[PDB]
Amino acid sequence: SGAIYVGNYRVVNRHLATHNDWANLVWEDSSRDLLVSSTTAQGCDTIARCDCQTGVYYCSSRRKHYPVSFSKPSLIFVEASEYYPARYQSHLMLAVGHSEPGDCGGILRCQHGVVGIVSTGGNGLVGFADVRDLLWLDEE
Ligand SMILES: CCNC(=O)c1cccc(NC(=O)N2CCC[C@H](C(N)=O)C2)c1
Ligand SMILES: [Zn+2]
Repeated sequence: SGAIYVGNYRVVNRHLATHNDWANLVWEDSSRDLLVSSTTAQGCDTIARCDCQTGVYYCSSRRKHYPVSFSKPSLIFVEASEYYPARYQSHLMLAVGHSEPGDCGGILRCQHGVVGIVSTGGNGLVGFADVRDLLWLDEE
């Protein structure tokens, strides 16, 4: 679990969105595994606007933050799960790191701010849904 709290937005994995998120919906995209809802309180996270390929992510199944090198956002085949059929997910970045299904939502960050959230993983792989192209998260 986990979310990004930037301005009056809450960014979560679409597959973990709550009823309150759907009832306060701003934007969602199944192909990216992202959903954004509106918040009453202002958040403290800031979004990175850069092309970093190194950063640090939070892994809840280890209670640890790990440094990682990650691929550029791209269209990656993701195996079938209880949340989606096997399909191509867009704007996904892969890295070597520990992950389990419940680690989705953990933040990936670089020197410029939040880069994305954990969205997939494998045997020693972790994948992150990028948010750096979502420029509207910085305003309204
Ligand atoms: C080969 C064994 N797999 C793992 O150890 C493992 C390790 C970490 C995660 C996963 N599951 C995973 O990526 N998703 C489940 C939730 C929905 C995600 C999506 N965005 O479509 C995809 C499997
Ligand atoms: Zn950066």
